[PDB]
Amino acid sequence: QVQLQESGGGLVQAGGSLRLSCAASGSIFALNIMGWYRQAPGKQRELVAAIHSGGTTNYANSVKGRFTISRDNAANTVYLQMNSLKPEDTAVYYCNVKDFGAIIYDYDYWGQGTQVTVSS
Amino acid sequence: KIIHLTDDSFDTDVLKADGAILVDFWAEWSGPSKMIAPILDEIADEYQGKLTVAKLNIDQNPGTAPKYGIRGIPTLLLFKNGEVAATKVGALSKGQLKEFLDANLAE
Amino acid sequence: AAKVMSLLMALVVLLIVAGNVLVIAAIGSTQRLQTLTNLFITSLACADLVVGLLVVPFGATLVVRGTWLWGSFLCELWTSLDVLCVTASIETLCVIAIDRYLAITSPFRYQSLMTRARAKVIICTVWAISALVSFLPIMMHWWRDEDPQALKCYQDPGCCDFVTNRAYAIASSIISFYIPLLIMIFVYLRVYREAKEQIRKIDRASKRKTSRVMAMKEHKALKTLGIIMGVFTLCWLPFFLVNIVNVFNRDLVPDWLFVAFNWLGYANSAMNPIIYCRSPDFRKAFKRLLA
Ligand SMILES: CCCCCCCCCC(=O)N(CCO)C[C@@H](O)[C@@H](O)[C@@H](O)[C@@H](O)CO
Ligand SMILES: CC(C)(C)NC[C@H](O)c1ccc(O)c(CO)c1
Ligand code: NA
Repeated sequence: QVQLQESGGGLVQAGGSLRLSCAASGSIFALNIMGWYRQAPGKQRELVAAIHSGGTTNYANSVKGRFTISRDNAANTVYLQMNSLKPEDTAVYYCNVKDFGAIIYDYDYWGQGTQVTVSS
Repeated sequence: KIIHLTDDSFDTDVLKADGAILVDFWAEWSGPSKMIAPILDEIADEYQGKLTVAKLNIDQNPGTAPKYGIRGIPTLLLFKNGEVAATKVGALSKGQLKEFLDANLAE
Repeated sequence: AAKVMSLLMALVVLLIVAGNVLVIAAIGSTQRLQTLTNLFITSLACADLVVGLLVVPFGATLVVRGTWLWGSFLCELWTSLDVLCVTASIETLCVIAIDRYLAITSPFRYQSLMTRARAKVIICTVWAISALVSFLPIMMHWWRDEDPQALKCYQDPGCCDFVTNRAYAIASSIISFYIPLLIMIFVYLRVYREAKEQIRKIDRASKRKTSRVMAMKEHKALKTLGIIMGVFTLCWLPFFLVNIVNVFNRDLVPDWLFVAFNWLGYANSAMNPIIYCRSPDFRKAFKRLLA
């Protein structure tokens, strides 16, 4: 069974820093996207950052330049280094794996979520 | 179970005859014409009711074979209500012949 | 045999129409299924549906009766409709291969590059090409051989053999089948190649700690890739080989076999729903659509 284990979140002062990490245990097809989404209170879930198995990345505008996503070359583990945090960034952050092993369609795996709260 | 045809009995035994008739045009000289003889014996038992095996010796009765345009031997002419429905030419195994008969008989 | 041959054709049409109706239904009736890829699937399913409704049935009769009962005009229109729908089907499989290859290997580039309006042009292009290889030649008689025996079947309204000249059978085969088959090989090969090179970068990462092996996901992806290329190739390669053979030594291959292989190709149109619509979202829609 595939499972996504989220860590690194919590409480932090504005202008500070956090480093999320999501360790995907289980069979994942070599070609995939590991990503981070978030959902601020009473809003819709949005993309924060994502990285293909290839090495290509894709960020939201809100976080561009501040946050940087990377992955462990060995294991299926993805890190979001969040610098210059603002109260706006406060949300439940969800790890995501888009698996391409069916070819015609993609399969989705979501993490349970991990709270990030940035106070001013 | 096999009808052993002549030139004269051919009209009554094959053209007037009820249901399917499988005619073997064989000769005593031809080695290929004999190789199917023991296979046709088995087919006459195994396809009782469905088909009637018939044989005509071209050494004995040379007058029948020209009419249907028989070039080589053995040639197996399957007959249905006074007409040739399907044809096969050359020697065969039992399994090759069953597929020909299976396909042709069940319409 | 001719008892069972006729019953077999019936369910072929049943499987095609059912399957492709079920797909088109599912896509039109579900917000979640209206993705970019499934836009190309919708094109495919339309082609295969017209194969099931009009192309195969009229063709089924020509085998049963042994003659064409609907006169020279409908012979040529049905022939066009056949070539059109086969060309659209196969060329659309080829577009799907490309699409999936991009969305698997360059997903972020692909999202910006491939808009919905760009997809529509690609789709419309495919049908324009399909029309211009079928309807334009066939209705305008560009396909016709100069032979006397060929000219007998053109004048007989009971005869609806598809005897073409050299040029058309070469061009029509290349455009409807061979170019698409090459693209589909090239493209799906670069999916295999990309996935293998990616596993190399994972073993290089380990500093000689692990060597990776094909897991559940990798065997399943290879099976899928095989089904896609296998079924398509099985279904259409025999017919399209033989179609090029007849352009040289027409006596070599029998007419009953030439037709038998054209039926194998029609059968692909029943297979495509099964191959290309297995997504969890399709599975949900299909159960909702069957009350
Ligand atoms: C929107 C994209 C529009 C592109 C339209 C061009 C279609 C490709 C050209 C073409 O149709 N053919 C290749 C040209 O040979 C095939 C046949 O038209 C032609 O081969 C036959 O007419 C002759 O073989 C018979 O005399
Ligand atoms: C012969 C018949 C029944 C009209 N089928 C044609 C066949 O499906 C076909 C389809 C597309 C093609 O490009 C060709 C080759 O001219 C043939
Ligand atoms: Na005609």
